[PDB]
Amino acid sequence: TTCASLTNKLSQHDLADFKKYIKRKFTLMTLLSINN
Amino acid sequence: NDYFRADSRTPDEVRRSGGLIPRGQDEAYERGTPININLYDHARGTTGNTRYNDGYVSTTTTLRQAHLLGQNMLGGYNEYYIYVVAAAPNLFDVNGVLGRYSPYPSENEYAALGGIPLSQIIGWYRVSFGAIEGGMHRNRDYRRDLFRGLSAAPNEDGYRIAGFPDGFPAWEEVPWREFAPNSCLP
Amino acid sequence: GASQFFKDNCNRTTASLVEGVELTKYISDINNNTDGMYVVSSTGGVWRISRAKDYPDNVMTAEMRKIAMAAVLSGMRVNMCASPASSPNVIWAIELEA
Amino acid sequence: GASQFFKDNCNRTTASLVEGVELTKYISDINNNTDGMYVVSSTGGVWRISRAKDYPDNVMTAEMRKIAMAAVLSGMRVNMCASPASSPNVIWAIELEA
Amino acid sequence: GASQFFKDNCNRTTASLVEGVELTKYISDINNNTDGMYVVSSTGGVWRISRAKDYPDNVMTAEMRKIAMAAVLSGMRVNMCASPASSPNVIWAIELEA
Amino acid sequence: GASQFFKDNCNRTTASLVEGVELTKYISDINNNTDGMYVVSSTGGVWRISRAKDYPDNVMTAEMRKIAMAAVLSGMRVNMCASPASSPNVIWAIELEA
Amino acid sequence: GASQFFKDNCNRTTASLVEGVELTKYISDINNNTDGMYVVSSTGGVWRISRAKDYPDNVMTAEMRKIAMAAVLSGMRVNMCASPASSPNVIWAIELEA
Repeated sequence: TTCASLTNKLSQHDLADFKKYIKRKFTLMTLLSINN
Repeated sequence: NDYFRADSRTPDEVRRSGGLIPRGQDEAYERGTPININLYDHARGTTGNTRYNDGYVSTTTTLRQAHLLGQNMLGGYNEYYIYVVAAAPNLFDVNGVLGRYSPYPSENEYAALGGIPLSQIIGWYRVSFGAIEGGMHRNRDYRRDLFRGLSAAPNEDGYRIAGFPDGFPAWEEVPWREFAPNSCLP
Repeated sequence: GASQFFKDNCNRTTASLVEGVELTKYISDINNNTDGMYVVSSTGGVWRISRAKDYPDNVMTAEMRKIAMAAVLSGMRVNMCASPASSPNVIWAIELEA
Repeated sequence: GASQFFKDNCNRTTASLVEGVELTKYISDINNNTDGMYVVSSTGGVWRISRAKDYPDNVMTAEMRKIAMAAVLSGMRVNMCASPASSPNVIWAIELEA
Repeated sequence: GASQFFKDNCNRTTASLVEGVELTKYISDINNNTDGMYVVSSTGGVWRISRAKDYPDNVMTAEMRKIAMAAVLSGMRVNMCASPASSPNVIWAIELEA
Repeated sequence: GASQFFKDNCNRTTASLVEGVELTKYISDINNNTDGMYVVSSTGGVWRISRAKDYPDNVMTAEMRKIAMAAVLSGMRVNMCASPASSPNVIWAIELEA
Repeated sequence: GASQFFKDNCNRTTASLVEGVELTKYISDINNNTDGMYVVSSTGGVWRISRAKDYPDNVMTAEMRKIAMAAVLSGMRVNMCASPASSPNVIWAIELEA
């Protein structure tokens, strides 16, 4: 892999992880709100 | 902490995009991705908006400065908006991650990896004719419970993705050498 | 604002319609005098959430607490139909709006 | 769109299949005249959420409320199987779609 | 994929193991014909969650419903141990994985 | 800070008002001697959350736990009205502040 | 790491304190053999969550399941106090760390 590609690649992984983080945090606050 | 971004896109456009997305992404925030992400290339990128090329969306540290940047890169627009953004780990301190290689240190840029989602946008100011028209319009989709007490990403996480070109001096210097991607080390 | 349905249902009662309220405090209190659940708006308004021991109102009152919690956490607004008979005013209907 | 599964179970009944709805309000009302749980779509449609006290339906209706509320909180679409008999229509089945 | 513990327990019974499943729809149905809670996968699979009125199983099935919902809301994958005895297959065990 | 309603309510009792506390730990302990639910603040302080078997306090305590956990999970501060008659102090009223 | 309070509480017992664990899987099993609720750490370690029909432990053990679910979704760390007796090890106290 080139320096560029590996940078892009690592960067995409970081983003994907952030997006998952937000989804799971939202999900968690939602389950806490809707559950008895 | 709050960060600020002067942008030529209207709140309706942002809503449709799901946030402030980078120039290379065509789908809503949660749907697509920038075709190429590179912090170094992004900080150097110069059209019709403030820096948002190469997978990142530029933000700065104050309203005053976002405004100055607005008058500078968006002068020529009869109207634009300054978005108030809550701190989170998708924001990287450009001056801190790129060191002495930071192209525009005066901008105090905090680069948002992949853009800023709508729920992270606290509100916005409307700038008509170079003047801030009224107060901040609170974004109803802002989710305080998701962003309360978060802060920008630590520099260490940014060194690994600094993106300097292959064989650039930085890859042979501390701190970057210690975090460089294999294929970037000399 | 309140849906037409919500506005009309409230208007058919002796309670007042409070629209677009931003709740910022959620209170749970077991002190013998002030035993109950309450919510506070960004302006200092205070309402008591209603409670019912029996079915089916226990289902509805449980959902009111869920709505109040969700509104305070997320910042989403609510429209309430509150009875001024008591102070603080009791909530008889609440609408969570996105 | 509604899962093939969902389209089929609903069309086996007297209820109509309503798909890709965007819920915007969630209502809990204990006023004796309008006592119930309701949801309002972005287009103003209003529905009543079924309820049941005994097992097993007390479980399904409880999830029906959670599905409805998670939909207002998230903006995710739903597909419903609602009876036209009553007014507002009654939700007999609901599908939360990611 | 499935944890060894989960993998072992299922392969101890007569049920099938399913891994890396992406649940995209959650369903609550009270129409007597199709009365139950169901989940649909991104590939088109349909499973129904188990119900149980008494303890200790009432706890497990409730948790089973929380996991299914968490999966549809977050996108987190699950591994299931479903009995092929029925149609749709009933889920006897489920694992949520981060 | 504590809403006026909350201060006045707490100052009406023998407990003490504790404002702007950040909960960083949430404990569930069934060990027979420390059996209970506790929260620990950023400043190390420890408090026990009240429990109750009967109506209506079983509702207020359940919400107290939900408030405690939501504070832990989001970093939103809480104001308390706790009895200093025990160690750890017991929470008689809590207010989640957004 | 665990609070002094949590540490000293576990000390006075048989259980073994386990600090900074990261739960990555949540399991609900109703199969004859494996009837129970379990959690799995990143290291492959497995624990079983205590359950109780009786009050007030039914309260505490339910809070444990909530703490487990939260940790698995948040990637937040917990510190347990598990009894080395049974297999899998049984959680007798848990602490969610923010």
